[PDB]
Order: sequence, then C-alpha cells, then structure tokens
Amino acid sequence: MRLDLDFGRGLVAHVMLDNVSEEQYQQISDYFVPLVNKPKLKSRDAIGQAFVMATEVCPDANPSDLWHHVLYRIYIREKIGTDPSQSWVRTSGEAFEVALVERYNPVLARHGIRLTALFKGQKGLALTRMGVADRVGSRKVDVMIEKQGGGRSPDAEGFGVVGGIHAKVSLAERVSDDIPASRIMMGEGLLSVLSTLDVKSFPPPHGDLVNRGELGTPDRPSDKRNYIEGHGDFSACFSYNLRTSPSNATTPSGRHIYVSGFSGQDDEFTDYLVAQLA
Amino acid sequence: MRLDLDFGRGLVAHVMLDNVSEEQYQQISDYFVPLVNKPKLKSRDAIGQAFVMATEVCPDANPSDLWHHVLYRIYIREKIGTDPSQSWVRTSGEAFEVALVERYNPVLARHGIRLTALFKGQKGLALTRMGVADRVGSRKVDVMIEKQGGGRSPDAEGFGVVGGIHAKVSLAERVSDDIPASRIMMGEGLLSVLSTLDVKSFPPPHGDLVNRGELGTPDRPSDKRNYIEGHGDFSACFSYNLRTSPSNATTPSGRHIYVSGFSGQDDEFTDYLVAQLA
DNA sequence: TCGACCGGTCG
DNA sequence: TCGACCGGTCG
Repeated sequence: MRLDLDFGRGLVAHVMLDNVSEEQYQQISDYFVPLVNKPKLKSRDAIGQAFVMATEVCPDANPSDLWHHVLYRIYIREKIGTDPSQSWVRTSGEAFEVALVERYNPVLARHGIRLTALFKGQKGLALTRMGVADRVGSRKVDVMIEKQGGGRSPDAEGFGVVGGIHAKVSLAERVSDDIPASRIMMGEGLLSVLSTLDVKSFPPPHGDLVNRGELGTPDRPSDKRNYIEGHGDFSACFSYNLRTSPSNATTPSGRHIYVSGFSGQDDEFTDYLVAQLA
Repeated sequence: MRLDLDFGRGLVAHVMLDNVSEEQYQQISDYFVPLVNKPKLKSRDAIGQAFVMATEVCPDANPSDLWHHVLYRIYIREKIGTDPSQSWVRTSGEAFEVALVERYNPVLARHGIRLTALFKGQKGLALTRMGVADRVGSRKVDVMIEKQGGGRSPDAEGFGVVGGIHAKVSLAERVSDDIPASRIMMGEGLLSVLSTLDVKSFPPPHGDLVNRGELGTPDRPSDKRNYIEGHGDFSACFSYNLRTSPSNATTPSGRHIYVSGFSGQDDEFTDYLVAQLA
C-alpha cells in the first residue's frame, strides 16, 4: 500500500509499504491502538505483542517496516499523557526483547532452549553466569540464551547459560561498546548474537523515508558491518530488515549477517541456535 | 528567580534558578533568541557562545542550570522549521565542545596549552598524532589537548598532542561509550579528561526538576562515579554542575571528580593541565 | 551525504 | 531506584 504521512503541515510525504494491504494495516491498527494507552499494560508488552501479531498478519512484509512505519508512527500519533517520542525510546527497545522472547520461545522449547529478557534486576546474575560481570560493555547483553542440561551455572530447572543476545532496534549507537564482552563470551564457547531490526529511514525535507538501515553492503561496509564480517566480533548477526544486505557466502571472519522475516516457526535464527547447541 | 517552564498544553512547572535575576535572564534571552534561527549560524556556535555569555552574566549561577533550565528551554521554544528536541540533541553536544575551547584557550595559551574541538574532518589526523588511530573504540574523544614544545607529533607551530577531553553535557550511560577510548588513551600515556555539565533533572511527573546530575556521592555512588573513583577510567573528571559532589581526598583509583563554576580565569581544570604538562 | 549527538521516560 | 532505551537532525 501507499502510506501517506503528515509531519507537521504543510510538510507531507508518502512511502511504499510492500506486501501490506489497506485492510491489513487497518487490522494491525485495530489491534495495536487500544493497547497504546491501556492502563496497567506496559507499552513494551503492547508494542512487542503487536509486532508478533503484525508479522503474522503480513508475513511477506518487511518486519522492520512494520516496526518503523506502522507501530512507531502509530504510537507517536496515539500515545497520551507522556511525551510520545521519548516514551517510544523507553518502551520500544524493551519491546523488541519482548517480541524476540514471545516469538521464539515456543519453537525453541522443543529443544530445551530458552530465551529470557534481562529487564531491570535480571542482568547482574546473568552476566555473572556469562563470565562477563563488571566487564565494560557487558550491560549491552539484553537477552540470555539457556539450554536445559547444558551451559554455564545451571539454575534449579537445569537451564544453563549458552549465550547472549545484543538486541538493538537500530544501530546509531556505539556498537564498539559491545565488542569486548562479546569476544570474551565467544572465547568461552558461548553464542554472542547481534539481533536487530536495523531501522533507519531519512524523513523529509530531503530524505525519501525508505527504511534502508545502517549496515551498508559487503562491497561497501559500514563500520558496524565490519565488526561482524571483518572482525568477527559476534557469533552471528540477524537482521529483520529485509533491505539489509546479507553477507556473501563467505566473509573474512567467517561470521555472517543473516536476513529474515519474523513470521512462522523454524527460521534461520531458530535453526542457527538449534544447530549451534545440538 | 522562580523559573516558569512551559511544558505545553496548558501545563506549567516551576523550578528555582539561583543567582539569576529576571533582568539577567532577559539579557541572556536577548542575546540567544536571535541566534537560534539566525541564517548561516550553526547552532553549536549559537548555544556555545550563549553559554559563555550566560556564565559571564551570571557567574554565581549553576552553569549546568544555565545550560539545562535556560538555554535548552529557550532553544526548544524558539527553534523553527525543524524538530526542536532532536535539533537540540544534534547541536548541543558540539556546542559544549565549542564552549570549552572558547572559555579555556585564552587562559591555557599563557602556558602554551591549546584545546581544539575535533569536528568533521579533524579527527583522523588527531587520532593518528595521538597514536590511537584504528583501535577499537578510539574515535570517542571530542577535544584534543596540545602543548607547545611538548607531546607527540608537533604541528608546524610546535604544538604536540598530550591528551584529549571526553565532553558530555549529560552522562546517562552514554559515558560508557567513552571508557574504552579513555583506557586506550591513558595506556598510551595520554591525558584523558571527562568534562561534563552533569545535567540531569527529573521533570514532573517523574521528579522535582532540580538538576542534581548523575554522579551520586562518595558515600552513595552511582555507577558513573564508580567508573571514575573505583575503576579509574579517566585521568580526572571536571563537572560544572555546582550540585555534583566532589571526590573525597582519596579515591581507590586515585582519580578524582572536581567541581567548579564555568566562567573565570584560572581554575582547577587549568591548574590540573598546567601541573600535568609542566 | 550519513555518522552520532542527547533526555524524557518508566520500570 | 537510577539505569539506559532510540531517531531526527545537520555539518
């Protein structure tokens, strides 16, 4: 569909939403809008739940576009009683973690693998079990990966730590922060995964609102892409922006950027975890 | 004076702005407002120069409060044709660099010391002369420090690099971005100074707008104070928030947080550079 | 250009 | 809690 946007009159623009019909957009909006200001529903849950829903409604759409052009722009328009943009910052980062855990845990459960979002209070013990407590940048690990009957420092249910996920909606941040603790974890035989929506579009005046992300190409890498393909500073990177350029069949480091949708069951991400941990 | 802050939509809040009169406030406003949208004037220069002006008009006022409760607020109200908050993000960081250089270079010149803000196009050579180019994270340094007849790789006038400043209006967890660069610099025998306005106030409904900063106290440290006093991640820290608690006489790392006003001639910062570089 | 600045939020 | 998320901007 053609999505029409108003940025504060008379600045108006439009952008194409591939594989999203008007009715499908309406469907997603009808689900999401009531949740945005629902009392006692954390917006990380509202957004996370709506993203899982939206990618099921539009399994052929660019998931990053659903996040950026649909959920983001609707949230900004609809959020009440608090600054929409800064609310979005605070709630959407954790929302992505929520969506990851919700989307993947039922598929991973069959394999004894479990993701846990390290919200306030969960991180310290997790980082300790990961062997990177009080290491600079370790706080950038957002989701713990555990496997029953394996891993470091198993809990009472037998789940031990086998990796961590650095979850980032977008990549403007200093990702070099992440590297030392990531390398330490990789050295311990733990998975260190960068999971991202790779969101970035440039708005009017002179931007065309196409959500191309920030990872460049193998032929012309951004510094971020160099971290993965060149330096090998993560075990793998998964981007849910269909416009993200995937790695070549081979990379200098052997580490790859993988690109995928967010709908369905077993995907490149689940099969990656399962194969790594089997 | 009592400041009246327009939070929009008929919402008003108040905060006390010590050692600023209504008349001094108007003087600052009269200088700064016409600069906010002035053609051909970068806002980093508008804000930077207005800060130097404001601290000279109100030398007993809390510099951090002048930045946060006056310049920020006026900028947000007055900026035309572009999102005020995001414009402020993009321009105010560089503005603090501008202000540091403007305020300190006259006094430092008497001792053959010179600051230079590392704006676009300048960083590559500066890092090379520092001996830290192409190291992971080393780009996160803002203002270089040079000494005539000292330092490394002297320029045409004999000024060699002796260190750098990590300049931050506010710390949040963004100061963690500076830690790997800082450790690398100190490892190469360079001065690595954290200079900050230590801005943080909690606006209603989240607090009382008092700009207490994010460094806690020696008895009750924030994680940021631990970076400095515990881990020794910087050569020294200089805060221009009069509410920042200075370090005790001794710290575990031997590194200290110093606190001062901004306007003046010689101060703890210049004394520090002169002593370190003599 | 397009990399990287900051702060209200809310848990 | 007091930590720390993200994106329009602009040089």
